[PDB]
Amino acid sequence: KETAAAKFERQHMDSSTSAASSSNYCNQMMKSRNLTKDRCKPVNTFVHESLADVQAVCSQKNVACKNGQTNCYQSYSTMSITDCRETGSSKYPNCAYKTTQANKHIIVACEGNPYVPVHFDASV
Ligand SMILES: Nc1c[nH]c(=O)[nH]c1=O
Repeated sequence: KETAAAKFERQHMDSSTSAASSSNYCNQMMKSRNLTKDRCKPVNTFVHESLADVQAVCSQKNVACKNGQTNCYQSYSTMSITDCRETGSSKYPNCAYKTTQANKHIIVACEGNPYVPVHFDASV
């Protein structure tokens, strides 16, 4: 039964590319990572850094989570990410996404032993 940490990796890690490959990046990735299985997940972010670098964020700048919990952390450096956002025209099961590359600080929630990312909270 997929752990929270594995789920974070599936939903949010893509070290294989350095930045939104193409205009159809999100279309392919949202599907291949099984984020369009039961619905069109409206919004999702992929991080293009090493797993080590992203895991390291859990020991970086402690900030409040959007839900009010205290276990969020913001990266000291900007990281290469891609946001995926469902287009107005998107209709399940043909989930359509706008692919946007950027370089931003990430905020993740971390839990467990080992203390690792289990939720992507925001980019800033
Ligand atoms: N706010 C967010 C929630 N979840 C994501 O994957 N990306 C975001 O930017």
